[PDB]
Amino acid sequence: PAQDNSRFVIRDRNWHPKALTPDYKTSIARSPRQALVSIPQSISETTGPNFSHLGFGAHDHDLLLNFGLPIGERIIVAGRVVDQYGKPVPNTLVEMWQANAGGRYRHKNDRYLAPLDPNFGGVGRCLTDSDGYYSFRTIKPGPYPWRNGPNDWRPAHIHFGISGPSIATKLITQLYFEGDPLIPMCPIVKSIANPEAVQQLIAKLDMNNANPMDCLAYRFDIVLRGQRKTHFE
Amino acid sequence: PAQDNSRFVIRDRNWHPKALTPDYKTSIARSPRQALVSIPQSISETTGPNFSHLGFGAHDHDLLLNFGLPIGERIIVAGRVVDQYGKPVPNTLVEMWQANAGGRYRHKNDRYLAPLDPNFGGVGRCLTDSDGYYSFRTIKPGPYPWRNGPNDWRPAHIHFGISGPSIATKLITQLYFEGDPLIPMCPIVKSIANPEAVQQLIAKLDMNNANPMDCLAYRFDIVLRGQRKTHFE
Amino acid sequence: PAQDNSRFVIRDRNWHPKALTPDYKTSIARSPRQALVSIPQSISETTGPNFSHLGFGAHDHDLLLNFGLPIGERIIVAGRVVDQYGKPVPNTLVEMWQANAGGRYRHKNDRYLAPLDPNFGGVGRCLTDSDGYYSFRTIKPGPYPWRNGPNDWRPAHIHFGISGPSIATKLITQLYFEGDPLIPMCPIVKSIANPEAVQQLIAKLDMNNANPMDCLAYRFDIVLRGQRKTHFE
Amino acid sequence: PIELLPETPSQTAGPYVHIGLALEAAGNPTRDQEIWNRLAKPDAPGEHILLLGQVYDGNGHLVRDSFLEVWQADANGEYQDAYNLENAFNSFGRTATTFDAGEWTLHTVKPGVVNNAAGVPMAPHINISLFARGINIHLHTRLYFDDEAQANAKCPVLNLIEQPQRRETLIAKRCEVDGKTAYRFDIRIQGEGETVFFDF
Amino acid sequence: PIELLPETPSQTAGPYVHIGLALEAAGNPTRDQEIWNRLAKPDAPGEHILLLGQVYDGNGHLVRDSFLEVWQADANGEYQDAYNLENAFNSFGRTATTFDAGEWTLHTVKPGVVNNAAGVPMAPHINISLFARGINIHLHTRLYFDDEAQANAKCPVLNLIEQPQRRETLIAKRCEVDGKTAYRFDIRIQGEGETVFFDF
Amino acid sequence: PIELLPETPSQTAGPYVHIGLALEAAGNPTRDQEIWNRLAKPDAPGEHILLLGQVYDGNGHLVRDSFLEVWQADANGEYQDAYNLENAFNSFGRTATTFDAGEWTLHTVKPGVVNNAAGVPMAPHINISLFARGINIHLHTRLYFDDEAQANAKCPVLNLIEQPQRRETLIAKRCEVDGKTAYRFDIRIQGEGETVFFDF
Amino acid sequence: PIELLPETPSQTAGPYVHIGLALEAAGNPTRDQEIWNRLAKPDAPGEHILLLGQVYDGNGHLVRDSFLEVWQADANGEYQDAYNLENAFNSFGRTATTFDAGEWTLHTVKPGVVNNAAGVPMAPHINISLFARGINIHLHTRLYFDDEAQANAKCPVLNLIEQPQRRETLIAKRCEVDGKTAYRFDIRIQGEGETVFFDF
Ligand SMILES: O=C(O)c1ccc(O)[n+]([O-])c1
Ligand SMILES: O=C(O)c1ccc(O)[n+]([O-])c1
Ligand SMILES: O=C(O)c1ccc(O)[n+]([O-])c1
Ligand SMILES: O=C(O)c1ccc(O)[n+]([O-])c1
Ligand SMILES: [Fe+3]
Ligand SMILES: [Fe+3]
Ligand SMILES: [Fe+3]
Ligand SMILES: [Fe+3]
Repeated sequence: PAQDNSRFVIRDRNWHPKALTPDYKTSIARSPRQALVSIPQSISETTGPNFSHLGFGAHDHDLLLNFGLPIGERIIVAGRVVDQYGKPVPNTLVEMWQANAGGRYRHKNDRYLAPLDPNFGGVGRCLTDSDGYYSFRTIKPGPYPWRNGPNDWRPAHIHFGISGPSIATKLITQLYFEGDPLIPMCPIVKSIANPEAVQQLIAKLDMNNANPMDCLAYRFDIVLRGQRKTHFE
Repeated sequence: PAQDNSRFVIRDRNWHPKALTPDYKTSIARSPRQALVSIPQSISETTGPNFSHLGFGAHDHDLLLNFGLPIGERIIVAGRVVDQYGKPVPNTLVEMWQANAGGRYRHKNDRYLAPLDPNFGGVGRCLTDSDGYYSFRTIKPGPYPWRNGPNDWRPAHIHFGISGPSIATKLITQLYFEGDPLIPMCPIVKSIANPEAVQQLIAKLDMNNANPMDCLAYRFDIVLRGQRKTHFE
Repeated sequence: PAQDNSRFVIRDRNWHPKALTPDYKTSIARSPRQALVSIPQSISETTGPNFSHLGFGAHDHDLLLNFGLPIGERIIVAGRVVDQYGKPVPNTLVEMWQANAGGRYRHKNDRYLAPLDPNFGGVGRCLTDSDGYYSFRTIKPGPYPWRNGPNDWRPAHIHFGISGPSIATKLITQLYFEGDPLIPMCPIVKSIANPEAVQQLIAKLDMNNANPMDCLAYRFDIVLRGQRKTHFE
Repeated sequence: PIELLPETPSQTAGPYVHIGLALEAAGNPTRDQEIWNRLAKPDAPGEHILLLGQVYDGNGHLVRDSFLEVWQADANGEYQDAYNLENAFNSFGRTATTFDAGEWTLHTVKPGVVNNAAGVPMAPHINISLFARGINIHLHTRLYFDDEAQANAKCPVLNLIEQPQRRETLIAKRCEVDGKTAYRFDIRIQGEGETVFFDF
Repeated sequence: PIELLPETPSQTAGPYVHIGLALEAAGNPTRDQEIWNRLAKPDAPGEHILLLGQVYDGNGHLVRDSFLEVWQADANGEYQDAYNLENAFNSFGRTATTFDAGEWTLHTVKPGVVNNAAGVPMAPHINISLFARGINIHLHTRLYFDDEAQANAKCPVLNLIEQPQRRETLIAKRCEVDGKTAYRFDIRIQGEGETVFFDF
Repeated sequence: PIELLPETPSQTAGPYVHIGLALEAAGNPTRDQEIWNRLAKPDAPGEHILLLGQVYDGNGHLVRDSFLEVWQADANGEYQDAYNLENAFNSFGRTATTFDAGEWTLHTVKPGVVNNAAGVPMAPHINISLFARGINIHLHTRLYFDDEAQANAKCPVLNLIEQPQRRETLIAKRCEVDGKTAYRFDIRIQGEGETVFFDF
Repeated sequence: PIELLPETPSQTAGPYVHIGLALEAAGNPTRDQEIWNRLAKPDAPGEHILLLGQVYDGNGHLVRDSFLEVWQADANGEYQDAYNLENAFNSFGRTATTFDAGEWTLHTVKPGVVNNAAGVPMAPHINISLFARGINIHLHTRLYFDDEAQANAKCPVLNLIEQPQRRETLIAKRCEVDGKTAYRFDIRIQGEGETVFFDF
């Protein structure tokens, strides 16, 4: 079974978005009013599931084949998952979901007028390799109108979920695309107080990883909390 | 019939792209080697067709219905046509064509593997109003790979054709989308020597013209050769 | 009756002061804790009253005659009402109220020790002209102490109310005077987060409009939400 | 992106708004023609009703200096923008809360049904804008009627309010005043039973 | 001071999280292997229990788009990190609230006792991470059992909460569902009875 | 010096121009009205003629994706700007070269003489604009007729070409097609026999 | 966008290239092992051929200081990368043009068929790289055989060349030298009959 052999560098709550960010309307009623209670790291917090034996399908990471061809901009989304120490995070679960080319999600609750794509589901999963590398093949999502302010539009984005070595490292975030003008006007993006932090959510155009006459590529690296051994405890 | 009462500001051929721009491969064998012969303006050049009486269909300018619903980012493309003096150009013909959401054109010669969209054609036309204003309703096109260099990708764009008041003013150009990272890299774009001129071809996101919960909008103003009356001729 | 032909540019709620601005003490108990519910524009919101037929008195806009001469600096306060597109707003209702030369208001609840002026009421109204212009003749008001912090003083200001084409455009604001050192210390002023927004409330000395040996003039332009026609709805 | 001229920023009306917009209440002389709380003359078509209510702050205390503006359709569900004191009915009016009891009143007719932009009928309602000292930017709300339960259930606007419990904050309670049909509409700016406010 | 590479910032999971992590719920076809709410196979050692609850917002309204992740030791107080659908017991699970009723469920066994870093035994508990639209960064909490009072009284973790009354928010209430041992654990995000959320 | 707003920079029409301006050629459905290559109806006054030609690149290879626009006077040396399909004759037309053979054709009448700005008559000519992939900014040329030698000799425009040799590149060669008067006009973009292109 | 480390810029080989890459030609003593122009030993499987040619500049003048590198598959369409003088066949060779006549020669075998990345077969070909004074960055070309017309017509590479006439520039003409099968392959760097050069 798992063992308490590591400590995780303490999260920076001024870096991540705060709980209460009023421009993001829903955060108003869904943010704790009391202060979080700090607790020392224990085996409970420093262990987590290892998905090495999960039986992944052959097309789990390929959104072009996993749901004819989807209509939209064919792109690969690749990157690496490292810790704050710069160390690779191998055999880790990376999950993603997103709208179609027109900004419509394959979800009941999605009533946007843009149509669904018969050949597109919008979900993928990939276990990082030895070197912390992951990759997905998909189509670039479209911006989506949402009921926040009277004319709010989410920039095109991909939702990501990353496990890491422990529950202490587990993270959910979103990927944005380089140069999207909607980026700076989004209340969700704006939940991040530091513009430098925003930059880390931007995927960059990667011509080097593109397949000529086929698809473009975007690079997105993820940094999880730094992992160190215990000392003098 | 038409009459010779106007003169048009001489075109600045250092502003427009030159004929020979080696990085855009096809210009090599398709650009004259002799100098253009300058000629005085006459009625032949100072007049042109007026399409005021063309019989336009109701959905001529609405790519969303003119061909179910196309898959892709719904948007409005609007702007004004003015001359160099800043005067509107009313009742002028503006035509556009583009590829679908995936970068596929509805043309015989287009063998790109992204699929055709059954609900999408890609052609529009619109006559400017009394104020020189035009508008189209479409979906944002996707970038397209082409055989120039080994990994060349045209940035997302819409082809435009504008008549103006004379054959001296007729122009063909392309519209690009604000912040698209491929812009700086394209050899066709680069056919334009001045970066200031490049900026002129970039459509700006226009949240003000957008229909909430429905479609985004892009603003694209067009400037044609300034028109003046003859004097001391 | 009124018709649903227009749309109004959505309000920038980070431009206007927020509801909760703690330094302005009264705002604490009078600000909603829930987020505003956004709603599509309907005839209910896009129409509003037209006061072209209100029977205005001859000195409605002249605070010098409408109540002996008042004591204080005689000034003309004039300007233009336009929308965000820069279009003039003809025949719109402009209402204003203010304190006297001493900062005393002719209202029962005003207990300030500065005396009332027998010749001054302090209310005016003007219907904008064909070009969006309005003008008032009054005396410059005096700063006023108020129970906020222990030594709070409002800068000299005139309260304004503007109707516009609809209930969506209706606004209440305050005019401040160029160079007033009280401006930056005012908690009500500071309700506005952007220094550039603050600038918009400062009337500028207008020597060009003054009547020599008579009165000075201040210029105050007002900008209402931009009005557009509905499209592709 | 494209940027227009920015709209002039709002400021509180302040405690003395009455001198400018509700002359009587300021305890000052009025002009020949004032915009007040009587939208309909006795001879106006439709069901003549009286509206009343109080405004409460986050502490549950009365806000005795509020100023209100109302916009409503006539009995046929038509908006009458041409404001005239000669008219039997005006779609627009103003009212304020008493420095004493702290209650406002309006004399009008029950508005007819109006359709939204999509052609769907909205339940009879009165558009209200609240202004006062301590309020930086005015609050927009809607008054609906308890005796239009059937219409209310189907209003596309009321239906935009996520939580059903909040919708009730918008419904005026039918009563009678001096044998006349009246509706009570209390506004709770903050806290327990906070009234829904809109942005458009 | 020494600065490391900064951690990638958290973003809300959004309203459609189900599409990526709770396929069934999204109303989409599942894959061969899915991580879900059944941690224990019927033949797993320990005391089989059913866990259920609701999640409330600051207004006391149900949160029906909530996503939850659990991590607990087996009956021997052991963390089984090698996730396999073949195992009789998995330490990791996932659940979500019904778009209707808005209740989540988990099928597992009561976790054995684990010691803290200092060698002190912690009362049996389940680690919970809560995700959802309007939640910028997920909330961490622990589920404790009302029948482990003696253990609970001495938990080094519980003992870190200053206010004794706040500790109560972490205690699940034992019941029975169809003759099976069940524990109800409701989560109050904000306000009256707000649940203790942790940082580690 | 005084600087005006800059004209929008030109860009190549691209290989797919047809979809936008020569619907038939794109192999797509056309609309009710299309601007095409038949300028005169059989009942148009003047000498009806058939114009045809090929376009060559600098290598002597056919340009199969070219698109041309034409502007000419009627038989009375008159410019008919009010474009209308009903018209017996329209001064404006559009044509394209076959993706196969790579020849374009136009159906019209021999234009009458017009005078320049100085009042001197120009020989009958047709103004052409060429577009295509690899052409950054469209090329302007004029078509002259070989049977108008006397007039051609006097042309103030033709006389502007320094080298007499180059003038010949502008003269269309009279022939007959199916017993109809036809004229052949080949356009050499570059190299040997390069066609004169104009600036105005 | 993501930028990698830039590749080291190329520079002309210059006129004395032979001293470094063609020892004999420089007229200098050679080392024990030199990479030269004999890809096959007499006992190598396949059809033994002689390759010869000239290189011309834009003026039609011989380029006598050119240097060439060749890459080819064996008779079985196999690429032999482990270079060894002991080998019966080496896929890699080197050659240069004479300071006199200016002709290069290669001693090899007719390469077998290799498939492209898509799995489609390419006509037998030899990959050539051309270096010399006046050439800033080396020229890439392919040598095809006239006696393989059938394969040639279906070559996915040859087919990428838009103009058929250009394709001819890549075909070597079969002849005989001392009763030995030879193919002549002339390179025309510039102008009339300019050989096709590739980028990859
Ligand atoms: O309490 C207030 O909001 C206030 C007090 C005085 C004054 O002059 N204004 O404008 C506002
Ligand atoms: O309300 C939200 O939190 C929301 C709405 C749409 C969307 O795409 N994401 O990611 C989030
Ligand atoms: O070859 C060209 O010139 C070309 C190819 C594709 C495309 O989209 N545009 O615009 C131009
Ligand atoms: O002509 C040349 O290209 C040349 C001449 C001399 C030299 O040393 N390198 O390197 C080059
Ligand atoms: Fe005041
Ligand atoms: Fe989303
Ligand atoms: Fe194109
Ligand atoms: Fe050298």
